[PDB]
Order: sequence, then C-alpha cells, then structure tokens
Amino acid sequence: MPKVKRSRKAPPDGWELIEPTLDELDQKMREAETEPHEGKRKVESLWPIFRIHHQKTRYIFDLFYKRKAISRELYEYCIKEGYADKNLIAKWKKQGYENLCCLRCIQTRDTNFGTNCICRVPKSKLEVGRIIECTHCGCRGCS
Amino acid sequence: PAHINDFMFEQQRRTFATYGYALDPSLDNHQVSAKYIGSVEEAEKNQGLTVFETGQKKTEKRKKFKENDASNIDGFLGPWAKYVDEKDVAKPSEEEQKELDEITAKR
Amino acid sequence: RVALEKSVSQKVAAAMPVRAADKLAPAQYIRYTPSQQGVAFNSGAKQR
Amino acid sequence: MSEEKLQEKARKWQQLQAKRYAEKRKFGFVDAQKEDMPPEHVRKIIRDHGDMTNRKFRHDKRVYLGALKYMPHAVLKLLENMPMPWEQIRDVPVLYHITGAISFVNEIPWVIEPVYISQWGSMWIMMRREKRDRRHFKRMRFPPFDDEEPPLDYADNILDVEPLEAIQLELDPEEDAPVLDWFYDHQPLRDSRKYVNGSTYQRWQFTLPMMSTLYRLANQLLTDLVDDNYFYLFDLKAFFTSKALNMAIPGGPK
Amino acid sequence: NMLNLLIHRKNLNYLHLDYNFNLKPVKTLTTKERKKSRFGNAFHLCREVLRLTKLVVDSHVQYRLGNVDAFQLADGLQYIFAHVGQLTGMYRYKYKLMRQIRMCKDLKHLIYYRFNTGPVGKGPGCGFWAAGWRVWLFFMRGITPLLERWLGNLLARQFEGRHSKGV
Amino acid sequence: WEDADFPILCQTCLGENPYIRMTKEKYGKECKICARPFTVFRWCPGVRMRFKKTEVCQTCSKLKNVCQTCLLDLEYGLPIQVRDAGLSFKDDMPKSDVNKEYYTQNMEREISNSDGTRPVGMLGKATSTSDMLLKLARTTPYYKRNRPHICSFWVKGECKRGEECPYRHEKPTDPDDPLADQNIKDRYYGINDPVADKLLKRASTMPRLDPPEDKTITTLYVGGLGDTITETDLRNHFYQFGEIRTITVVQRQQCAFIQFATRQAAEVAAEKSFNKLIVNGRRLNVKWGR
Amino acid sequence: QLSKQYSSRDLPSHTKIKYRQTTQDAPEEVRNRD
Amino acid sequence: PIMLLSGHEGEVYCCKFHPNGSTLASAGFDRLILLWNVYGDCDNYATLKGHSGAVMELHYNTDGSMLFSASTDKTVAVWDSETGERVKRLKGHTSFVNSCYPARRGPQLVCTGSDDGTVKLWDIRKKAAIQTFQNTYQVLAVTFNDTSDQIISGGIDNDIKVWDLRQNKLTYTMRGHADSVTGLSLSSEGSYLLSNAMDNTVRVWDVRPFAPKERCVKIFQGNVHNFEKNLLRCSWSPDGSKIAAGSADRFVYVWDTTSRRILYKLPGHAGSINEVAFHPDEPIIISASSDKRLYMGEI
Ligand SMILES: O=P(O)(O)O[C@H]1[C@@H](OP(=O)(O)O)[C@@H](OP(=O)(O)O)[C@@H](OP(=O)(O)O)[C@@H](OP(=O)(O)O)[C@H]1OP(=O)(O)O
Ligand SMILES: [Zn+2]
Ligand SMILES: [Zn+2]
Ligand SMILES: [Zn+2]
Repeated sequence: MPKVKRSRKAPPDGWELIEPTLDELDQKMREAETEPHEGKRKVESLWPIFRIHHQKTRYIFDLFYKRKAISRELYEYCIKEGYADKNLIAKWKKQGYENLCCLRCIQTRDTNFGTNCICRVPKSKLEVGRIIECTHCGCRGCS
Repeated sequence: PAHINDFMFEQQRRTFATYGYALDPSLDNHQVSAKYIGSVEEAEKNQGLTVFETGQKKTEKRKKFKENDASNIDGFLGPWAKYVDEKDVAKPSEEEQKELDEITAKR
Repeated sequence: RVALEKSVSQKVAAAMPVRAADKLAPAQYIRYTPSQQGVAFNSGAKQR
Repeated sequence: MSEEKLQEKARKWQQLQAKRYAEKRKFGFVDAQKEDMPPEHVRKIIRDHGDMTNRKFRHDKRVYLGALKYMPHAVLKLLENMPMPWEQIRDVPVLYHITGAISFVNEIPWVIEPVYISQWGSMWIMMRREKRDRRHFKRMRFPPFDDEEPPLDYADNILDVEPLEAIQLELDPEEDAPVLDWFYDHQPLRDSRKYVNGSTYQRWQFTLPMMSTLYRLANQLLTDLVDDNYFYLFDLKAFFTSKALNMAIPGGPK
Repeated sequence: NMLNLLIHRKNLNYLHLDYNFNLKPVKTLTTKERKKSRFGNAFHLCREVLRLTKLVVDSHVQYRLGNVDAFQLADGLQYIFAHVGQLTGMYRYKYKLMRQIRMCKDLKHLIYYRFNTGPVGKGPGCGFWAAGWRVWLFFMRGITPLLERWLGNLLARQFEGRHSKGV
Repeated sequence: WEDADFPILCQTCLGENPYIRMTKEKYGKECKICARPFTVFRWCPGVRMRFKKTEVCQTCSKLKNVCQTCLLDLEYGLPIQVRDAGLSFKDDMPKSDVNKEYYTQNMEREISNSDGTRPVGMLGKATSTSDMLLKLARTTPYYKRNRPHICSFWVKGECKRGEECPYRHEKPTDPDDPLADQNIKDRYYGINDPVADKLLKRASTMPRLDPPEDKTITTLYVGGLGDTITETDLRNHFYQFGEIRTITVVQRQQCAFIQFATRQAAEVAAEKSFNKLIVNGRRLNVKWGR
Repeated sequence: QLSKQYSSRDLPSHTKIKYRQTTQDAPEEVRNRD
Repeated sequence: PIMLLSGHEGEVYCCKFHPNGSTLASAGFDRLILLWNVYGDCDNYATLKGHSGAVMELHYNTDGSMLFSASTDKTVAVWDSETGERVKRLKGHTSFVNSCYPARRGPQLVCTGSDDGTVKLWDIRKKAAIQTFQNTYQVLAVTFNDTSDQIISGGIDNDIKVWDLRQNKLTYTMRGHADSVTGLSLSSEGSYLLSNAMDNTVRVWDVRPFAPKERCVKIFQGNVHNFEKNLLRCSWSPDGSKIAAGSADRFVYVWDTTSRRILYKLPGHAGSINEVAFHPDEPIIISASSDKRLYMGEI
C-alpha cells in the first residue's frame, strides 16, 4: 500500500525517521488526488497535486541540505523511488530559484510570447498589489 | 515591417504598463525629442523609473503570510502563501443582491 | 521557373497533408501609422 | 550639470545595459529543457475526463476525436515495450496530451544482444522444467474481462498490490559469479560507465568471464555448428539459383 | 472513447461499442439505419487492432492483480499471439494479414516440436512468446502509415464534408 | 480564406500603450457575416482589459469600411446605419443564404483587383462628410468598451474567485433597455439597431438654425459678433457663398445683419454656419432677422 | 479553402525527372546534327 | 546600384572597409565576423569565429594586416587578416570592452574603452597592460591622437577626455554636449575629430599643440535617440569633406564639412543604422543597420 518499492534493495538506515512524514504525505496526495471534480473549476482541479508535490520534495530538500540530517545514500534512495523530484531540486539549488512553484512555470515554450508566468516576476516590480494566480500551479508569486 | 531590439520593447511596454508613462515610439521624419507620453507628470515626478530598473520606493507592500516549513502536514503554504490582507469570501450584499434578483427577473 | 515551382511546392505540401510541422517563424515587428491622428488617442504618440 | 543626475544616470544605464546584454538572451542560447511532470497529473486528468459525457468538458470532444489519426502509433509504441517475463514491473517514459487525449510510450527498447539471448535461454530452461513438473496447467480465459465490465482503475486496483514473483531462474553463486546480480534487471548495466556507453545505452564492453557465463547460459537456444560448409547448397545463393531455375532442392523452398 | 465519440458524432445512437470492442445494435434497424450505420475498413481495422491490444494489456492486468501466475501469463501471451485469427477477426478487413497468420503458425510448429522433445508433453504450458510478438510488431510497423492515412481521410470527411463538386 | 498583414481597427479598440503585442492565428474562425474562415488576431487592450479579437473578415470590412472588431465607421465612428444615413447611402448587400454567399464570392473576386487602399464602391463616392456626421462624432476614446463582462456569480453573490472574478462584479444592466440586445448580424447590416435610433434622435434634437416663414425676410441675424470682426470679415464669411446685398455690423449689441442676394445662398451659409462659423474664435448665432 | 483529404494515388512517386543523357539524344547533339 | 548585403543572423553593429579598399568586414550580435569582397557582386568569402560575446567594434590596422575586434565578453581580439586566426586575446578587462583602437604609424599599441571604468593601453607583444586611466566610469569610445601620445575617450559624463601618455593625467577635457557621447572619429587630417552623441547634435573638435582653449568648431543637427540607446557611430570621409552618421530613425545622414548642410537623409533601411563606412578610394557607402543586413550605396 505505500509507494511499493521497486529497488528490492534495502533502504539505507535513516529511512526509519523520515518514513512516517512521507507516509502521511502520500496519504494526503492520494486523498487530494481522488477529490472529485466538483463545481470547483476545470483549471484549478490540478492545483492540489502541484502543491503536494512541491511539499514532498521540499521536505527532503530540507533534511539533506538545510539540516544535513540524512545521508547521501538515503537521500538518493528517496529520489530514486519517486518521493523527491530530481530536477525541481536541482533547480532550487540555483540562485534566483529558491521557491520555484512548479517546474512548468519556467517553461518558455509552453507560452506563446516566450516568457515565464507572472508567477515568476518579483512582487516589487509589479507593485500593483494585484492577486496573481498562475494558471499552471495556482502559486501566488513563487519568487 | 520594422525590426527592433527585444529587451528594449518589453522594457518600454512594462514601463507604460506599471508606471503609466513611456518614451514615446514615434520615429518621425521631423526630429522630435525624447518625450514621456502618457502620464507625463508621473514620469517627471518619478524620475522616469522603469519597472525593470531598481528604484527607491517606500510603497507599503500588501501584508502576506509565510508558512514555509514543509514538515507540518497541513502547514506548508510555501510558494502558495496567501496574502494576509485578503478577504475570506466574495459576494454582493443585501441591496445589490435584491437588485440583481430583480434584474434577473426583468430578463 | 521560380514562381511556378514555389506554387507547386505549396500545392504539393497540401498533398503531404501529414505536415512535418516546422517551427513558427521568429516574432515579427511591424510599425503602424494610424490614419486618425489626435493627441487624445494613442496617449499622444503618432505611431504604434 | 548636476552630479547626482549623472550618478543615477550611471545607475540606470548600468542596470539597463547589464540586463540587455545578459548571457540569457545571447544569440544561440537555447532554453534548457522540459523536465518531467509528476505522475498524478496524468492520472488525475484521465480519471477526470472519464468518458467524455459530462458537458463540463465538451470542448476536448473535438481534440479527443481528432487524435484518432495517431492511435495506431500509440498502439505500436505501447506493444513494442512490453515487460518481458523476467520482470514484474517496467516503468516507461510517457509523452501525453495535456487533455489526456492520447498517451505515447516514448521509448525504444535497446538490449544487449548476448545478455538478451541468455535471458531468453534461461526462460527456455525454466518454462520447460516447469511444464514438465507441474501437475495441471491452467490456461487463462480469453477475453479475461466481460463485455460490459468497465475497465479497472490502476489507482484503485493495481496501484498498491504486491506483484507476484516473475520467472527468474536462480543462478548458482560460484559458476555464475560474474552475472548473478545484474542478470535480471531491466537494462542491466545501464549506469556503470565501465561496461556501457552511458545512459543512452549503446556500446557495451564486457569481460571474458562475463561472456563465458553468458554463452553457457544461452547454450540451449544455440547452434552447435562451427563453420559454414554445413550450408553447402543451403545458403542464400543456392536458393537464389534454384528459384531462378525453377528447380527445388530436397529440403528447400519452392 | 475515441471510437465511441466517432459513433455518437455521426448521430448513430442505435449502436454501441462494448468494452471488448464489439459493435452491437440496441434496436432492430430499418433499412435507412442499416445503411446510414455501415462503417468502413478504417473503422474496423482500428477496432480490431485495439481489441488485440486490450487482450494483451488485460492479460497483464490479470497477472498484476494476483489472479494468475507468471507462467500462466507467459503462456497466455504466447497463446494470444499464436491465435490472432480466432480471437480478433482482423483478417476480415485487411485480408493480407494471413501472411502474418501463416507465419505465426509455422513458428509454433517449430518451437513446439522442439519444446517437447523429451518427457515434456503436448499440454498448454509453453510460453516462449518472442517470435509471434516480433511478427505482429513488424505488421504494425507496416500498417501504421496506412491507417493514419485512412483515418485522416475519414476525420477530414467527417469534419469538412465530402466534396461532390469537382470529383 | 482571408489572409492579412494586420487588423484594421479603431484607435479606441486598439488600446492605449504605444507598444502592443498581438497574436495571429491563420484560418482561425468564421466571419459572422462573410461566413467564411478568416485569420484572427488577438491583443490585450490595456492593463486589466479583456483580450479583444478581430470579428469580421478583411473583405467584410473593406466593403462597408468599418473596424474589424469595433464595427464602428473608420473616419467618423458612428454605427453603420448612422453613417449610411448621413452619407445618404443605399447599401444593397443581399440577405438570403444563397444570394448572399454568391454576392460575397463575386464582391471578393472584384476586391482582389484593388490596391488595398480605400473601400470599394460607393464608400468612395460618399466620402463627403456632412456636418451632421462630424457633429455626432466621438471626440476622445470611449475606453469603457474594453472592460470585462458582468460576473453572473458576482451578480448572484458567487464570484468566490476573490478579486479575480472574470467579469466586472457590478450591477447587471436592466434588460428592458434598448441598448442591451444588438445582434452582430443586424449591427453589420444596419437593420433596427437601437443605438442607431437613439443617436439619430439625439442628432434630431441637436441645435440647428431655424428657417423663417416669409421669402422677403432676407436679413440674417448673426448674434455674438464681438468688436474684433470687420464688415469685410463678415463679407468673407458671406461673400463667395453667393452674393450679399448689405451688411449691418451692430456694435451697440455685438451682432450683425446680412442682407443677401440669393435666398438659397444665405440659407446654406447660415445653416452651415449655425453656431459653428468660427471666425476669430467667436460663437456667432446665425438666424433670420425680422 | 484547402482540404486535408488525400488520395492513395497522390503519394510521392517518381520524384526525380530523368534527363536525356549524353548519348541518348541531348539537346546539344540535336542542336549540332545535320 | 543599392547593393543590399545579407547573411547576418542578428544586428550588425560594425562595418568597415579594408584600408586597401579591397575587402569588407562586418560584425554584430551573431558573435562572429563576416567578410566580403567590395567589388564584383559584393560577395562573401570568409567568416572569422571565436568571440563569445557580441562584436561591438571592429577596427583595422592602417595597412590591413591584422584585425582588432572588441567583444562584449570582457575581451579584445587581434586576428590575422592573412588567416583569420587569433593571434592575441586581450583579456584582463574587468568588464564589457566596447571600443578598440590600434595605434596608427606608431609602435604597435592599442587603446580600449570598456564598461569597467578604465581606459586601457596594451602592447600586443607582451601580453600585459601598458597604462590605464581610471577616471570614474564607463568609456564608450576611444581614439588615439596622431602623435600616439594623447588618447581621447567619450563616455556617460559628457566631458570628452584626453590623457597624455607620458604624464598620464587628464590632459584635455572638453565640454558642451548635453548628453552622452557615443562616437569619436578623428579625420585623416590628424587634427579634426568627430563626435556623435544621442542628445541629437553632432560636434567637431580639433586636437592641436595650440587650440583656442574652447575648440567646439562645427555643429550639425539631425541625429536621433529613443528607447533603444543603441551605440551611434560617425566617420569622416577620406577627404574630410562629408560626415556620415547613422541614427535610430532609419535615415542615413550625409552632411558636409564645408556648408554643414543636409546633403542627404536617405531612406532604405528597416532598423536603426549603427555604422556607416566610407570607402578609402571611392564614393562608396556601406550601411550597417540593426535590420540584420547592410547596404552598399554609391554616391
Ligand atoms: O489451435 P492451433 O492454432 O491449430 O494450434 C493448436 C495447438 O497449439 P496451442 O498449444 O497454442 O493451442 C495444439 O498444440 P498441442 O496440442 O501440441 O499442445 C495442437 O498442435 P499439435 O498438433 O502439436 O497438438 C494443434 O494441432 P493439431 O490440431 O493438428 O493437433 C494446433 O496446432 P496446429 O496448428 O498444429 O493445428
Ligand atoms: Zn505560473
Ligand atoms: Zn507554478
Ligand atoms: Zn510559482
């Protein structure tokens, strides 16, 4: 019933303290995944998923880099099994990109004029206080 | 069929968008000068500051929340952190409501 | 030969119909002089 | 003329010029990539659209239909990667339409040739010793599902189940030392730059013990001929001639 | 979903395609509907190819649910590929298929009569499905451009309309 | 199919910023009149304004000489019926299906032989802009056109999208008003468009000089003259317009009284000058004297 | 108004034009000959 | 004829002739340097490569034997017109080196103006710097004086500056331009120097042993700037007869030294003209514009 594991390799042994957090997070992902398509909207019914996804990888990003509270081996096992997100992480590690909402909000080809979401514009340079809801992620100004 | 440079057009457009004044684009055969078109007095008083150029602005930024510890199960607002000075419901009220009912009946 | 064959190419590329879709050409820039001139329009610029 | 004038002039022009000639918008710079979505995105879209009967969608109707022209590609791409009985689960890269209209498995199954033949040779031995030593073989029923039983959901029905041991042959630790660990993997040495090109998976190079065990393992699916004069009048040219003369050798085609 | 959207766009409400891709009428149809509701070899070739793939993926789903076995899955797949003639009914619509069909018989006589060379018996448990799989994959390599052309024509004619002006 | 280089649009509808960014889509939609497929151009009018779209073929535009989305005339800018009436035009574009498709086909074939420079047909033979047309014309850009629609949710209360409600969360307009229901087809054909009738009544109530009863009342009173005018200047106002017989420049009341030699000449002069004879910046009031 | 219909017989075929070679009868020789 | 040349992928910023009048060099955003033959069909033979940044200024030597080319990527480059290959990569510039000038008829020596706040003097042979006059700020154009002993530079603070190579101090500072100067070019007189500046005015100066102490000689009207602030460059004719300028107005401006009249505002271009080149032999004009191509006008 968990993210049943493909490796068949033994998990390295920090796995036992990050186990329950990831487990309840996957509980929350399954639940917010099934949450059925109410009179909510058709653009915004996919905002939970991106939200949760960021969370999980964010969490592991902490416990390896900002706490150094897990090993390289355990962290790599946790990427390989699809808890984390290899490139969301490898993007987070850049300099202008600490809080990037979803990896698609910087895809230049997915938008006709060749730009990023207004998600990506610094809040100051707009200064108009206008609510921003990037249609992709639902984020409100990732950076 | 013009061919112009790319950073500059978006710079001028965003200027005119968020500040309200812009370096007018007329490339006239009578030599005009650099004139700030739109909110001319705004360009004068704001020193021509562009939305892209950093500039001193003490403008009160709207208050927002910040819950960025991703271990709380229902905690992480992260990048999806709502604005703190925001409303919690959006609706029209008693007078406009009955008036809209009256209009939907009139239609 | 030139005009002939280019029109050929379009008519036969219709008969490709499985269009090996090429990229969209780079964004063009066009400079436009309206007929109506007036300072109250175009926020006072005589071109767009 | 005013100095602070010139100073914020240097400020403005510095920022402007700096961004305008930033390496980002250099000439031939091409934007980096399109990296992967999460799987739940696909899963949710497709389970949402369901069978396009709810009028809430009603516009993906047209694209849904128009995508029929390409479904013989999706089928071919799907069936050419099926998971090969020594495996329980195979994960594949999937390219899909943002409305769930179609789903192309986006991959080509490269294999190492001697590895592959050895794996299928082990299958030969296992299948045979199993069919000999099973009391009664039950043949599944076709079709396995009824005419109006709707298809199952992955998420509700297969997503969390445990996947039922596959047809490994159990390799002996001494004689098959050089292969016992990586034999039954999907793409065996995918990420070890000593033996494979890289992650695009061309170009193997192997050790001679590796090759000897592989050989012995695939021994069942193999010819124990050593040279070519076995096919004396039984090669391509003999057949080309016979066909040309309309005469036919004993065991050859007509 | 695609084939049902086609059926119901042509306004043919009296037919329905069930979940194993059988097409069945839910009334008895007068002549006008027996005519209006005839379909072509594009529709039916697509139907039958999808039926083959559903047979395959559903054998795999049975494996993954716990219903069968590794050996029963392997032999059932071998079965599927050897007997496409009696399970799909594809030959009706592109009769050149029998090339492939005869090939997957010849292979089976080889493999079987080398599989059961000793105490191994004439029973079901022989799944060595590489050969027939290869055969139907090459068939698909050939058929996809054909079917993409035929289906492009059908969809065009359904959305633009048929050209009776300068035939 | 049409194929264009740019839209052809009113300055009101094109926007405010000098720098606009606009997208093209080849063979994107069907002209609501020409009924054939067109290329469709979409631009963001301004900050917090709805994206607008060209909604009529380039030929369906050049024929009647209008703005492909704003639909108002190109020079003056009034509804198509008003402009037609002010030009005294009689536009004979067919209505029924087959006749209209046939007329469109041949009009397009003939407009293919043009220069792309000016409207085809009587729209060149009717460019004599009458003072009624100039008088009804809009002056500055009525940029209230580009704000978004009315939020059914926020009209019932439901626009729970916060401030992002996709439509102006204001009061819905009472549907009884004539200025509510104006179908595109009629507004292009000019048959019973309410805005046209309201604007025509407004033009009928607008001030114009009145004519007298008697033919012998050939003295015309111009009120509000001022002492910066000359008798020769009043002449030059009413000299080549016909013949003037006499001119009394009353300086004790700042007015003038012009006796003419031709009744139609003076009538044309004074009516054409009604409150709008602006010589040296004086609002003279042209009327027939006692 | 270009259709997306298509034909079995409008597939590409014989896509190169043969030109009359040096010995067959090229316009140069026949330009010469008596 | 008009003879428009094309084959450049992005803006061409710099175009100039062989000092022979034999071959053509042009360069710009595309980070490479194209060469052509001026006569015949105006055809392209060679393309020099290597510069990672935009080629902001190419400059010949006075024989035509080695090529200097200032790049955005903090570097100048000298190459062999014989081969097209790099001999030297003048590195060490701490920012955008926009302007380059090889000493003419003196020892081989180079002055480079840059966006670091320094003007730099370099010897080609040593791979080391000679002198550097950090005034305060970006220097946008630089040219020597025919003695190879003063160095003139124009930047953002509008006061054209000249250093003495031996005392190394601000020798000559001249004033009168209302906004940033964008181009200097000293005529073949060795005396008269031409200055474009986007304030819409062009000026003429003269560096001599003795000058009136306020050497603002001739003044012409016509040049334009706009939101582009592209770098605008001027030149004298081989004779000191006509001044040619470009501008962001799509008009090639040809004026005269004598009557300062507008001999030409020629249209023909699509984007801003960044550089006009005079033939050292002929009445041939080559326009490099931001419309990604060039023009070959004959007057
Ligand atoms: O039904 P088919 O396509 O004709 O294949 C079967 C079958 O093969 P499957 O095992 O895949 O059903 C039999 O196999 P066994 O009975 O051997 O297990 C058998 O083949 P045998 O002849 O070897 O029995 C039989 O053939 P027949 O009816 O002649 O017995 C026949 O294969 P054929 O193509 O040989 O008919
Ligand atoms: Zn976004
Ligand atoms: Zn996002
Ligand atoms: Zn974001």
